[PDB]
Amino acid sequence: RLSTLIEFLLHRAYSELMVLTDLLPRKSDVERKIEIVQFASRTRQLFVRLLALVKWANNAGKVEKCAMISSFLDQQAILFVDTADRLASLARDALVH
Amino acid sequence: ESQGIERLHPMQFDHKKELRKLNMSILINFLDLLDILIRSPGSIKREEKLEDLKLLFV
Amino acid sequence: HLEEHLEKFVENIRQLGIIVSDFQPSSQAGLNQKLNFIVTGLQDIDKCRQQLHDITVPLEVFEYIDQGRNPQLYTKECLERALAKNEQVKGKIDTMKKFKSLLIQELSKVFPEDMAKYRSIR
Repeated sequence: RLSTLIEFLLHRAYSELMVLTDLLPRKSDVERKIEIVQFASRTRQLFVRLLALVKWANNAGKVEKCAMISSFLDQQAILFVDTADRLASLARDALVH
Repeated sequence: ESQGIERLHPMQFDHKKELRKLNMSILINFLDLLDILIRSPGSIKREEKLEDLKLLFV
Repeated sequence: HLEEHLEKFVENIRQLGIIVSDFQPSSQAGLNQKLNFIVTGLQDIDKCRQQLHDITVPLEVFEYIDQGRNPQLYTKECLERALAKNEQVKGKIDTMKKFKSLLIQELSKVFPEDMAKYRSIR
């Protein structure tokens, strides 16, 4: 990751703000209102990101438990697949003799 | 079967006795394979038993 | 779980500040710089928390976030995987039990030597 995307969005917003303030000496009241609306939209996006982070942290321990269970299940499935491959090789691949 | 490797069957070489021994070996191999599949795949004796059974059949 | 409460409080405070300063600010518009600094501080705090906790950040959450869908699909997939794993474990246990029972029955009906072998040596 979240830090990567957070820093990328922050750098993009900073570059946009710098490019918009470079020509600040020619901004009117309508331009100020448009900038305020853009800042409000950015704040709404940040609030939505914070709400998403909160919803993800509210189910983070369960997510970690499910990931550990999935890893254990993948290990068990790999062991079962190896056993099945050995049985198949012993029963239908080495019966030439 | 009595020369080259360990000789377990006696000089009788009875058809019924050999068939019962082969059936017991196959049952033991299947039981070991099932136990390995159920508990843990850390047992590789199943493939060795299957190769031994194939050599005995040959 | 204080990061979520802190983020919610920061968002509420930013919304209140925007609603209060929605008027005509004659001074320099420092609101954008203040929001950028607050976002940078929040990102740094979240990184510090994730490094102190050292949680296993998976790629599936990031993929589902970049895709633009809900985590309900991932939850259903994990539930189906857990159900399939439980069913496979139950099937393996039942197959092992049936194999043991059939071997014991065949030994008792044919040769007790194999039964004694499977019961003591195995």
